[PDB]
Amino acid sequence: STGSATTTPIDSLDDAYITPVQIGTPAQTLNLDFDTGSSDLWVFSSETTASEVDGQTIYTPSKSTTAKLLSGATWSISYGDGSSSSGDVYTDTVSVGGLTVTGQAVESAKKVSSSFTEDSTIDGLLGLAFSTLNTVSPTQQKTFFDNAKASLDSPVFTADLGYHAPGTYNFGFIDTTAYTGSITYTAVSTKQGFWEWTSTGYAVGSGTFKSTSIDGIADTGTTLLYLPATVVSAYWAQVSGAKSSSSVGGYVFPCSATLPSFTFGVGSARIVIPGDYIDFGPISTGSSSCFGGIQSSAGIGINIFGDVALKAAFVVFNGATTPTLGFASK
Ligand SMILES: CCOc1cccc(C(=N)N)c1
Ligand SMILES: CCOc1cccc(C(=N)N)c1
Repeated sequence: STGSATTTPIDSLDDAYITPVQIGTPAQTLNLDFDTGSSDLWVFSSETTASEVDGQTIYTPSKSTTAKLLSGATWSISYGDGSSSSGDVYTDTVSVGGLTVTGQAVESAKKVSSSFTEDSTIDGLLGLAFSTLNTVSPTQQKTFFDNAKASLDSPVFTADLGYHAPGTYNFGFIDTTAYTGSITYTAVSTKQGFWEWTSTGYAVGSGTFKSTSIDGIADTGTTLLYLPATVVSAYWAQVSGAKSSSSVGGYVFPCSATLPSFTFGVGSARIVIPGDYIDFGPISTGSSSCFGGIQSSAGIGINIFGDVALKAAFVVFNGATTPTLGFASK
């Protein structure tokens, strides 16, 4: 089997991407935030505290003839930006882009934190990291990909995120028309539960490539590119007037600037992030200070290749017995 679904930016800055997901019978379609950095599929629901729902589409398990309470199971997750959610668990039929999993754990939110409530465009998260990170207790549950894997034509999914445009998540096949050149594959460590890999270095604009190992995660659920402070300082030094602002929480730059590209290495291959992908717009409405898309990881503890990096590539998440990642230009 295969599946293919379009993923769409939630706003004009590509702050996140939403993908329609069918849950239950008859289907209830919710727009979920596919996260390769977490491993829970959770949704706003008829169980969510009413004051914490503001415009999201909810899953109502009582209206699904295939829903079953997973008795005794609870879940609770944090996103590292201060947000979190928790609740109980059902199993139900879940389909993405024509690919159907029966008995998928659907984690129903009883509580969500404010930044969830405040974003009406995100109806929940669909985790695509390794199932060892799933938070369901006392019986850990498998991700949608883990449940689908054995049925797929090939045990892979691909992320093809658009810059200020829709893109595609495919399951079970590699669309050879969706990228240019060849795909370069690189080793993955699953020891922390992430799609963790080592970039071979970077360049800023037309500058020389610096060969240096940068361990990090391929994370569709993170908006920005978080890299070591040395690398980030080297990038922003090429933007007149850019500075790290403690009050804003990262590097900002004059909105009048033209940003240089940023290249990262995948083995001997190179992925080029155009400068425009690094512009996250005014820090507040009407400001002439703009927020940068490359930020220091110093306060996190791992480097994260978030959407800023991934949207510059066609990315293969190869879930074979020994997982690997592939990157191609597009
Ligand atoms: C406490 C949450 O910490 C992280 C770290 C890295 C990735 C993610 C994620 N969900 N994409 C979350
Ligand atoms: C790692 C993904 O972290 C997310 C994703 C989507 C939304 C939010 C939020 N704060 N409302 C956080």
